[PDB]
Amino acid sequence: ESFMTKQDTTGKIISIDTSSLRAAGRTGWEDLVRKCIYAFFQPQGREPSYARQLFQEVMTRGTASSPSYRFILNDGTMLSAHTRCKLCYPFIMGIHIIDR
Amino acid sequence: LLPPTEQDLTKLLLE
Repeated sequence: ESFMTKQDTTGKIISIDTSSLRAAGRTGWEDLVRKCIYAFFQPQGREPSYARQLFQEVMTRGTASSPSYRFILNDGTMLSAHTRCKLCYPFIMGIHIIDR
Repeated sequence: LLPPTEQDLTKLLLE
């Protein structure tokens, strides 16, 4: 269970691929992406968000990876995800794996 | 770095 994003080299997400999520047979998947992303961009206590940390890392060295982060679906289902991204040749390919 | 807004995500998911 996962989905993919590409970001331009300023950080703006320029597309999302929900293919594998749509192939996965569960409802709720739009809320899920929306929530997972917002979590990904949520500051971390006092440290910057995972999205800010990975974007600075991936631009400096072409790969970055986040720990698990948790987020909550509309019905209060609790999920977690983590993100891996690579700089491709110019854009950032990110994958977001849902540990369920 | 700037987070996406709910309208931005609506855009992305329509494409």
